[PDB]
Amino acid sequence: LGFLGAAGSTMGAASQQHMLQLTVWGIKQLQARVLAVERYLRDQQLLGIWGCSGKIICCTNVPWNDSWSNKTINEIWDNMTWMQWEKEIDNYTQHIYTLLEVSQIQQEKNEQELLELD
Amino acid sequence: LGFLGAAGSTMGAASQQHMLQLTVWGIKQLQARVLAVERYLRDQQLLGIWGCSGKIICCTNVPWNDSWSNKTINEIWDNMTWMQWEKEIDNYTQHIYTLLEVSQIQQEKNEQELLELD
Amino acid sequence: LGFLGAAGSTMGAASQQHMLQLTVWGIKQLQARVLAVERYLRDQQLLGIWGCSGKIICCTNVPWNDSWSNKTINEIWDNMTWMQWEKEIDNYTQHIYTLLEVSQIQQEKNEQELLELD
Amino acid sequence: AKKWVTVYYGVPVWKEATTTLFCASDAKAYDTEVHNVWATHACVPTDPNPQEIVLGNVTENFNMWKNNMVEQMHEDIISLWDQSLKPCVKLTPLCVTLNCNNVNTNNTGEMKNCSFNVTTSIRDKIKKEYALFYKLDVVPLENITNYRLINCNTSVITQACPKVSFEPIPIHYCAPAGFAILKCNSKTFNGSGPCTNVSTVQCTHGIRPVVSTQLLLNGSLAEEEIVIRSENITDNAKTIIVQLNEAVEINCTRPNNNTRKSIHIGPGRAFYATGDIIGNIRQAHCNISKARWNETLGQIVAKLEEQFPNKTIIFNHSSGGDPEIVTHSFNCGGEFFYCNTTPLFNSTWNNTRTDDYPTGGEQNITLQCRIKQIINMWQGVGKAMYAPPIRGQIRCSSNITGLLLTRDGGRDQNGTETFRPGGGNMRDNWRSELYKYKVVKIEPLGIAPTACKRRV
Amino acid sequence: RLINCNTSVITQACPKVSFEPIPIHYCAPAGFAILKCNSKTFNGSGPCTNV
Ligand SMILES: *[C@@H]1O[C@H](CO)[C@@H](O[C@@H]2O[C@H](CO)[C@@H](O[C@@H]3O[C@H](CO)[C@@H](O)[C@H](O)[C@@H]3O)[C@H](O)[C@H]2NC(C)=O)[C@H](O)[C@H]1NC(C)=O
Ligand SMILES: *[C@@H]1O[C@H](CO)[C@@H](O[C@@H]2O[C@H](CO)[C@@H](O[C@@H]3O[C@H](CO)[C@@H](O)[C@H](O)[C@@H]3O)[C@H](O)[C@H]2NC(C)=O)[C@H](O)[C@H]1NC(C)=O
Ligand SMILES: *[C@@H]1O[C@H](CO)[C@@H](O[C@@H]2O[C@H](CO)[C@@H](O)[C@H](O)[C@H]2NC(C)=O)[C@H](O)[C@H]1NC(C)=O
Ligand SMILES: *[C@@H]1O[C@H](CO)[C@@H](O[C@@H]2O[C@H](CO)[C@@H](O)[C@H](O)[C@H]2NC(C)=O)[C@H](O)[C@H]1NC(C)=O
Ligand SMILES: *[C@@H]1O[C@H](CO)[C@@H](O[C@@H]2O[C@H](CO)[C@@H](O)[C@H](O)[C@H]2NC(C)=O)[C@H](O)[C@H]1NC(C)=O
Ligand SMILES: *[C@@H]1O[C@H](CO)[C@@H](O[C@@H]2O[C@H](CO)[C@@H](O)[C@H](O)[C@H]2NC(C)=O)[C@H](O)[C@H]1NC(C)=O
Ligand SMILES: *[C@@H]1O[C@H](CO)[C@@H](O[C@@H]2O[C@H](CO)[C@@H](O)[C@H](O)[C@H]2NC(C)=O)[C@H](O)[C@H]1NC(C)=O
Ligand SMILES: *[C@@H]1O[C@H](CO)[C@@H](O[C@@H]2O[C@H](CO)[C@@H](O)[C@H](O)[C@H]2NC(C)=O)[C@H](O)[C@H]1NC(C)=O
Ligand SMILES: *[C@@H]1O[C@H](CO)[C@@H](O)[C@H](O)[C@H]1NC(C)=O
Ligand SMILES: *[C@@H]1O[C@H](CO)[C@@H](O)[C@H](O)[C@H]1NC(C)=O
Ligand SMILES: *[C@@H]1O[C@H](CO)[C@@H](O)[C@H](O)[C@H]1NC(C)=O
Ligand SMILES: *[C@@H]1O[C@H](CO)[C@@H](O)[C@H](O)[C@H]1NC(C)=O
Ligand SMILES: *[C@@H]1O[C@H](CO)[C@@H](O)[C@H](O)[C@H]1NC(C)=O
Ligand SMILES: *[C@@H]1O[C@H](CO)[C@@H](O)[C@H](O)[C@H]1NC(C)=O
Ligand SMILES: *[C@@H]1O[C@H](CO)[C@@H](O)[C@H](O)[C@H]1NC(C)=O
Ligand SMILES: *[C@@H]1O[C@H](CO)[C@@H](O)[C@H](O)[C@H]1NC(C)=O
Ligand SMILES: *[C@@H]1O[C@H](CO)[C@@H](O)[C@H](O)[C@H]1NC(C)=O
Ligand SMILES: *[C@@H]1O[C@H](CO)[C@@H](O)[C@H](O)[C@H]1NC(C)=O
Ligand SMILES: *[C@@H]1O[C@H](CO)[C@@H](O)[C@H](O)[C@H]1NC(C)=O
Ligand SMILES: *[C@@H]1O[C@H](CO)[C@@H](O)[C@H](O)[C@H]1NC(C)=O
Ligand SMILES: *[C@@H]1O[C@H](CO)[C@@H](O)[C@H](O)[C@H]1NC(C)=O
Ligand SMILES: *[C@@H]1O[C@H](CO)[C@@H](O)[C@H](O)[C@H]1NC(C)=O
Ligand SMILES: *[C@@H]1O[C@H](CO)[C@@H](O)[C@H](O)[C@H]1NC(C)=O
Ligand SMILES: *[C@@H]1O[C@H](CO)[C@@H](O)[C@H](O)[C@H]1NC(C)=O
Ligand SMILES: *[C@@H]1O[C@H](CO)[C@@H](O)[C@H](O)[C@H]1NC(C)=O
Ligand SMILES: *[C@@H]1O[C@H](CO)[C@@H](O)[C@H](O)[C@H]1NC(C)=O
Repeated sequence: LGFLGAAGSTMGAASQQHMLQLTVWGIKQLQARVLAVERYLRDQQLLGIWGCSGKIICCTNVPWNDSWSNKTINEIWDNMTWMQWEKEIDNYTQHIYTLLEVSQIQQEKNEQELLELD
Repeated sequence: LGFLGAAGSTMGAASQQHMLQLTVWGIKQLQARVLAVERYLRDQQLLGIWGCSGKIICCTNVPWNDSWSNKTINEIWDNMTWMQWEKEIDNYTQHIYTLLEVSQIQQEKNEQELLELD
Repeated sequence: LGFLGAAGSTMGAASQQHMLQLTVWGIKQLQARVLAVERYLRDQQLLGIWGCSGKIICCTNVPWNDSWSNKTINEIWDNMTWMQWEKEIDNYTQHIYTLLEVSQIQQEKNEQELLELD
Repeated sequence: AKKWVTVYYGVPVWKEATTTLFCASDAKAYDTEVHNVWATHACVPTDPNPQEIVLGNVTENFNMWKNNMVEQMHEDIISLWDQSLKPCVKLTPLCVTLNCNNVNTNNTGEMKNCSFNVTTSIRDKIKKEYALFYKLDVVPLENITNYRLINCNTSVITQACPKVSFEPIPIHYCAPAGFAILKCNSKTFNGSGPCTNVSTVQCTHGIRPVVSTQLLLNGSLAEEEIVIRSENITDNAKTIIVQLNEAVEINCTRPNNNTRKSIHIGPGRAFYATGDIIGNIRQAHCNISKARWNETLGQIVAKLEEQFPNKTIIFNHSSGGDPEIVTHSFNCGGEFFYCNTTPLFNSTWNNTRTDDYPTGGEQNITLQCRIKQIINMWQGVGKAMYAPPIRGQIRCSSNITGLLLTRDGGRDQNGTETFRPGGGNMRDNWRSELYKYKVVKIEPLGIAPTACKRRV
Repeated sequence: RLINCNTSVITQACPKVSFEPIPIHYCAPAGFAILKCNSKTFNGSGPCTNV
């Protein structure tokens, strides 16, 4: 569990083989394995459609709207400690996902094809 | 279900937390979850070996053989409505998969390595 | 099973729809499907964090330490037949994984961001 | 010039399939932690915004009786009826010899006062017990009338629990990810034809599992016309499903104030019999309206006279049989009613008019129901069920929306065709609601030629 | 008569079946985690500062 070690640091300072038996401890282990594989794949599925498939830091082409937040870059990268920043923009997040889905990939793939016919 | 909205348009115009109980509604839900995860991963596994891993429009290096179809580009991109085009080339599809597997990736990876030793 | 055909060659010469019933043959098939999907995803998860997400031949930026092996390139690419090479460096492998995880990706992503602010 | 292969993902192509569908109820129930029979613990909560994509110019082909959703639902209702009454009381020590006499009101006898020796909870002593129970639950064994219980030759018999409800709450059917359900939006669509207005859903209609014969009660309605479906309408062995456009309301009741005993047989197992009747002893009538059903029966025949366009058509009652086959049988509050429909299928229709209903009488056609305790619905050969008595009075107020018919023979008597209410299958109840759904399978990966190529 | 044979079905436990309380660890699946209080004097229903 390599995460969570910088859970209090600021945002910039963090820069076996057993036959399946249907008994009461077998059902729980099977449910745990299916939960783990689904919860991994939904995050990979979200990262795939944004062009950020195999990266951990991914820049985009979506400009930042000031209705989401009015703060400054060095104001939030030096004070805010990711739990608080996640509680701040929690209302605006789903909308931002849609802007990552269209305006950075749908306009990037099709136009790329228009360069390939030369 | 964001697909299927252009199912009649032409081809160019479309440019909770419950303990797992083994009762009669629990078995069906578990089977549905395993079906969903397998049916996602086989399509991602096919796209991975063609060099088209995180894209929705992917160009290749396989020339189009006229034994597959004799039609024109603007003849099929303006009239044909994907169900009909899928019924047309249904016999030739598996062979084409093999040409995507070898002649665009096996010849692309090895030769790329021959450029990296400089 | 397209692998294993060059299991004796040298290292350079290899250049249906059934309702889920919880009976004694149903439990085995369900366990087999969950084993297959997990064993695929752990290898894809290892390849993802090394920047080698959708490739089969992937070069890196980790220099080869001679404490791992002292042999020559054309000495091991012409004689050694992958089973033997895997038995040779089996003690040093986990450490090498860590050097692929940090010194080729953590130093590549962050520095890439330092080029994007221009 | 110089075409090249190109791969797309997210392409609207479907094929036909057969998969596993799962339940979906909603959170207008599920406030109390109770367990009825149609589980609804394990039903996923449905979405308050169900999406319907209207397709374009698609002309998908459907079938009303080559559907696999019906075969899944018929097995998901039999199986779910056996989770309950698996941890319940077997009535094997009740298969004994019964003495009796008759209750003081005959034909209203339909009750019997019975006495029997029982081996009690302590396996040395013999107790003697009394219970009232109905006729149609007995068989005469060989003067003193000395009989026994109906179904001890051939089945193991199981008392259902009280505090286990039977109320038919709706069931949605969902398909997993990578599948979809297609829906027909045509106004008057028969069985087995093409369509022109098709839509896609993830989740079907609110289907209610009403177990019923001879009539379809809390169902769904057509639009602007009554519609008749059949497989091959010229053949007589195929059943006919009639769907109405205006519902006909019906008001059953059972006036009695009967009580319940509690005979304790075996350790921790109580047997709930029927005690005494407080007050008068009456019938169990039902009262369908008369002027309201006359119009319905008269506009069924306007569509029936087109398929057989010379002959006069008449309606005749059913033929002999078990009382659970030839009568309208249904469930109401916990009892099982068995009313006969000879006052309904009675008449003769020459030219969409009749002489069989006078207008010189009164309205409110009556029906005589009857009660039965031992019920073996779905015709399992070795299983039955004992429904314990409800104390108080019972009322139904059902909402009739369609019916089942079958023809008789091909013998040329006259220009005369007899229809009889006789649809002999339980699947026919659930083809009436699943007629417009078909499960497909999404194939999102496409190959097409265009003029683009990779670079090195 | 015996103590409980008019209200319950009664079942003999087998010999060679042990009752000894061996310890149980509770593990959470991947994607979850368990937090832990390290305060020396901690009541119920409060905050912490050493987690
Ligand atoms: C339940 O078990 C009891 C056990 O006593 C049964 O009682 C039986 O009752 C009959 C009728 O009174 C007895 O018959 C006797 O016959 C002699 C000779 O004819 C006559 O002189 C007596 O006056 C009397 O009628 C019988 O002995 C008695 N006991 C047994 C063991 O049969 C009772 O009939 C059982 N009930 C049912 C429904 O099985
Ligand atoms: C078909 O079903 C109907 C019931 O809907 C049967 O009709 C019923 O016939 C009886 C006797 O013919 C009627 O009772 C009589 O009413 C008249 C006038 O009120 C009275 O003078 C008589 O003394 C007697 O009370 C009864 O009203 C009638 N039912 C209804 C609802 O009107 C009929 O017998 C069945 N069969 C055939 C072949 O029609
Ligand atoms: C059914 O028959 C039994 C015959 O024993 C009746 O039970 C007796 O009824 C009388 C009259 O009320 C009471 O004095 C007795 O105490 C009852 N019990 C016994 C063991 O004799 C019973 O009432 C009858 N039930 C009906 C509906 O007729
Ligand atoms: C349901 O109605 C359709 C009409 O939309 C019927 O389909 C036609 O049936 C006739 C006679 O069998 C054929 O000649 C036509 O080719 C069919 N198609 C069309 C487009 O007209 C269908 O037979 C009807 N089904 C039943 C059971 O009556
Ligand atoms: C049902 O309709 C009947 C009319 O046919 C109502 O009347 C009584 O029905 C019983 C049942 O046979 C007869 O014994 C009475 O003589 C009838 N009385 C009269 C005045 O006709 C009956 O009340 C209706 N029930 C309901 C609940 O509406
Ligand atoms: C409804 O069907 C029954 C038979 O199922 C018909 O009853 C027969 O009627 C004729 C006419 O008098 C008698 O000769 C027969 O003996 C009757 N029984 C049988 C078994 O055939 C009855 O007539 C039919 N109803 C109508 C209105 O025709
Ligand atoms: C269905 O109910 C009707 C009620 O009218 C029954 O018809 C009559 O029942 C009486 C009972 O005394 C018979 O004497 C008559 O012969 C019956 N017929 C006619 C035309 O009056 C009918 O028998 C019932 N059917 C069943 C199967 O119980
Ligand atoms: C456990 O101790 C904490 C002290 O850290 C108590 O928390 C405070 O309780 C008082 C009185 O109820 C409140 O006014 C404060 O708002 C609480 N919080 C803080 C941060 O001081 C807590 O009530 C104690 N719990 C029990 C069951 O005694
Ligand atoms: C947001 O920031 C601007 C300037 O930084 C400031 O004037 C304003 O008060 C802030 N708050 C809101 C709610 O706009
Ligand atoms: C977020 O949404 C909630 C609910 O509408 C609202 O009360 C709150 O003011 C919003 N903004 C923040 C910063 O929480
Ligand atoms: C295919 O196309 C060519 C020219 O476009 C035409 O001559 C030929 O008839 C077509 N059909 C077949 C089966 O070759
Ligand atoms: C595809 O294969 C089938 C089966 O061999 C054949 O009948 C058909 O002519 C082929 N071509 C097309 C265009 O369907
Ligand atoms: C196996 O050994 C033979 C001679 O022993 C050699 O010629 C051959 O190349 C080797 N490899 C394979 C794959 O046959
Ligand atoms: C490793 O290689 C070097 C030179 O290639 C050689 O001198 C040495 O003996 C080898 N073995 C070890 C164990 O160092
Ligand atoms: C690998 O580790 C084992 C166990 O410590 C050791 O015996 C062996 O010498 C090591 N080296 C090789 C080449 O196997
Ligand atoms: C359906 O057909 C009409 C007329 O042929 C056409 O205008 C329309 O674009 C088609 N597609 C849809 C989605 O309506
Ligand atoms: C049931 O058993 C009795 C005798 O116990 C017999 O007379 C009767 O005919 C049997 N019924 C059936 C349907 O076998
Ligand atoms: C198809 O059915 C939908 C269902 O609401 C309706 O909105 C639409 O108007 C129908 N289309 C036609 C052409 O009747
Ligand atoms: C329908 O039934 C009639 C009468 O038996 C028969 O002749 C015919 O073959 C059946 N099928 C069709 C498709 O009409
Ligand atoms: C039925 O009998 C019970 C006996 O306690 C009585 O309380 C109740 O009022 C009766 N109901 C009617 C409708 O008479
Ligand atoms: C009945 O059949 C005759 C032919 O035998 C025909 O002349 C007549 O039109 C038919 N009746 C109707 C209402 O079609
Ligand atoms: C049916 O109606 C006709 C009038 O269309 C009439 O002449 C005839 O007598 C009636 N009855 C029969 C049995 O045909
Ligand atoms: C039944 O309908 C016919 C046709 O409208 C009518 O003549 C007759 O009077 C109706 N019967 C009653 C009882 O209303
Ligand atoms: C009986 O007939 C009357 C007509 O006056 C109607 O209002 C009433 O609803 C009918 N009863 C039932 C139970 O339908
Ligand atoms: C069983 O017997 C004991 C003593 O006779 C009594 O306390 C208990 O209530 C009895 N149980 C039942 C269900 O009668
Ligand atoms: C918090 O608890 C850990 C538990 O080992 C301890 O090592 C650490 O010193 C504690 N921190 C403080 C500030 O008490």
